[PDB]
Amino acid sequence: ARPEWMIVTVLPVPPLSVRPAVVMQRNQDDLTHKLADIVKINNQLR
Amino acid sequence: GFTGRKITSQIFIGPTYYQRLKHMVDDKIHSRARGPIQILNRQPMEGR
RNA sequence: ACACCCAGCCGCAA
Repeated sequence: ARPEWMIVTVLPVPPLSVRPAVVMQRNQDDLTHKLADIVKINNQLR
Repeated sequence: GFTGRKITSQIFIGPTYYQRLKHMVDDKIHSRARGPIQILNRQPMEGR
């Protein structure tokens, strides 16, 4: 664990197992929505 | 009832009000054996 | 070879 690793610079994306997507008999988990939002803002800042 | 012999003591008899309750064993009974499995935890699910 | 997604809220049992 290094001081430079103290700061997050590459945000890991958990697999779909951690954020399962279930259809109503394609709903997305809250974490999936938040990660969609953060990638959207990352593209905007880019 | 079984023997027919008088009971040595003397029992307290008489009518009174009793109520059946909503709780029924046929509803509370439950068992599980490798049944359906939760999507997230990959573990057994909630409720009978 | 089964079919029903989850969060919240509430009542209630020991």
